[PDB]
Formats: sequence, structure tokens, C-alpha cells
Amino acid sequence: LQTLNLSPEAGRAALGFNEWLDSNSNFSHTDETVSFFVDYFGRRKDFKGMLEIISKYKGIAGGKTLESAIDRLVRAGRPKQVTDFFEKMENDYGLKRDKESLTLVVKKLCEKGHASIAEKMVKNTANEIFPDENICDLLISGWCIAEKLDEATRLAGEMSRGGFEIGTKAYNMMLDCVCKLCRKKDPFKLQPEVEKVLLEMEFRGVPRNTETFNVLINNLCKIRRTEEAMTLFGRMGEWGCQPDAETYLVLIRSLYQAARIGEGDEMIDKMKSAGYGELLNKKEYYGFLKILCGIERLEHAMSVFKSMKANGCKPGIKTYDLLMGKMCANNQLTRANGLYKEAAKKGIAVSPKEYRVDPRFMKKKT
RNA sequence: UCCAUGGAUCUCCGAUCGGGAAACCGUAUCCAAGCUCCGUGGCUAGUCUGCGCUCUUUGGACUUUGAAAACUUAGCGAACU
Repeated sequence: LQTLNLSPEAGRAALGFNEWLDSNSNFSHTDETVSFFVDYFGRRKDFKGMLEIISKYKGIAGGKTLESAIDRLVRAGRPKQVTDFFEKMENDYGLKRDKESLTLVVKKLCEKGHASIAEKMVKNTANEIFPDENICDLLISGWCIAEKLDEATRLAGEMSRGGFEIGTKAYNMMLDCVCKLCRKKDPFKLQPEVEKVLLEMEFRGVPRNTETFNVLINNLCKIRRTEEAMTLFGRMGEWGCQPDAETYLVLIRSLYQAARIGEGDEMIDKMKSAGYGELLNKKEYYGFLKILCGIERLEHAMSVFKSMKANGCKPGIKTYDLLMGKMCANNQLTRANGLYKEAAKKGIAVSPKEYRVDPRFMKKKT
């Protein structure tokens, strides 16, 4: 589209000529597509040209444009200039220095970790905009992204020193950072911290909603501790929770990784029989086929492969351009072509690529 | 219990990676190709699409050292008597 014409403008004079034909002739710039222009600059890194076009148009309709522009400035990574452009946002009127603009830049910066600049700007302009409970919760998430758990706990003990109070999402973020640092500095230092953060939820009365169980399982699967995780998914009953896409996919994983093919199958079907799995993925099948193609488990691989065929979904070439590849890397004892008969000739509909499968693993097992 | 076969573990010096006051004290690389793991870039988010790491294990080539009684064949070569 016009966006894929802007992309081959690997050059700013190109955008000069094209914007001349757009605003003055094509009448497209006469729209928020100023957003797409300044974002072209925001990936060109030339936020100077970004502000050039901002100053050019300068019509007061740049809501989406200015919020995407700050999204640029934060990913292109200059928070100092980002706050500068907040003041410039006042002076440019495309936004309003209001609760909504502020509570949007908060989520613009809370996805990278620049909570220092963010907190300074919010705790200065909360002389005109105090009530920002969105920001109130989000700063904990931003500082969790920055992982500076001292600054996390300081935001906590300070929000306690105000009209604000701590919430479930805050404790989820805190536990995210806690278990991340635990499993990435000492695994056995993870064991006590989970309670040392859940009891916080408890004394705040916080409900341990299924997001928290997502947190537990997702920070227990990277640690090859999945028996505790499966048993937690069992005990999902006590608190007013239930499964989710996260939990079911991640408990199919890390149940494969630990030689539990049987329960793996069972729990795929339990995902579907809980009903959230009306779309597992076009990809997850290939994923935990990479799993059990890594561990030399092609037998149960073809097993779950007929299972996904009976699910019906069509595995793209993605599976086939590597399955016989694994079957023929499976040649320290060579079962290669006796199952080449089963999947290389097959793939009837994409038969040229299905035969193409041969020279690749042949070039690996020359 | 027990026999035979074949498998499991199998501490140390002698010693042979370095030190050593014998039985004790210190410690892999390079390169391919493997899922996991951990951030990185993509902004074009498209199997959302791709890079580069690690600990490890395989499987190689680098990475490397062996002893005895008499017998034999040699090199030396004596005095007592």
C-alpha cells in the first residue's frame, strides 16, 4: 500500500517529493497518515524529520499520530528527547496534556524499561494531572521491566505513602521480576521468593487470578521444574481461577520435554475439552514437533502427526521440509528411507517439495 | 546361599595433565548441528521473522607417552687366587 511505497523511500528527499504529491496533490496527508509519515522518520531515526512533518501539517488532529510518534521515540530509544517532545506535545496541541495522553505515554514507556524518565515526568506533571491510577499501576510494570527490584519495592512503599494502594497486577509484575532474577541468578533461590511475594497478595487480599498461575507455570517451565507446575495446574481449583491458552500450551511443552508423551496428548485434548483451544495455533503443532524431533522421538512425532491430521488442520510445508530431515538425521542407525516411504513420497498435494526433501538430508548424511 | 554367562557401580599412589614430602593439592580447544535457554530486531510484525550466546552432548581432529625373573645380543670391565 502507500506504506509499501513509503518503505522504498530509503531516503528523505524521496519523502519530500512524495509528501508534496500527497498533501498537495494526492490529499492523503490530509489525514492521520501523517502518523505513518512521522513513523517512517521514527524508523529512519530522523526524528528531526519527524518533527519537520509535525511542524508542517500542525493541524490539531494528531492523536494517533503523536502517540505512535512517541512509540517510535521510545523504541528508537531517547527518553530525554521523549519528555522534551511531551512538552512539545503541549506546544503542538496535537494531543492534550491530560490524564489520557499521560496515561498513554505511560504505557508507551512502560514497555521498554525507561521508568526513570517516565516517573520524573509523571511526578512533575501530577501538579496538573494527579488522578492517574492507570499510571499508578503501570509504573510498577515499567520498573519491573527495568528489573531494578529496589526501585520496584520503592515505588511500592511510596504508593503506600499516598492515596494509592497495591493491586493484583502489581504483584504479578513483582513476581515476574522476582522469579526471573531468581532463576537467572540461582534456581534454588527461587523456592522461598514465590511465597515471599504471594503472602503479599494475601495480606492485600489480592485474588490469585489465572494470570498469576500463568506467571508460576511460565517461570517454572524455563527451569525444567514442571512436576510442581502440573500439580499447580491441578490445584488450580482452590483459588477462583481456571486454565487459559498460556497454561495449556505451556503445559504441553515441558510435559513433552520430560518424557511424558502420554500426558502430553491427554492434555492437548484437555485443552480442547476445556474449549479454549478453538485455535491452538497454525504453529504450536510445529513447535512441539521441533520438540520430540530434538529428543529423537520421531515415532511419537508421527503419532502426534496423525493426531494433528485427525485434528484436521493442514500442516504447511513447515513440517515437511524438516520431518524427513529429522528422519534422516536419524541415521546413526539408518531408518531414513523406510519412512521416506511414509512421508517423502507423500505430501501428495505439494509432491515437488515432498521429493525435494530428499537432497537436503542427503547433503547432511552424504 | 550357589554355579556359569553377560551386564552396574568401580575411592587413591605407583603414574603418565601441573605440583609434590608417594597414597595428597591444583585444572580443555576447534568446528559442525543438534531442542532447551536469553536477550536482540524486526517495526514492515509477516509460521509475528531473524541473529547471535551458553551450559551440554555427539563426533570427529587437534588434543598425544610405560614398566618385569632368567634367557639373548652387545658396551664396559677387576682383584682376590
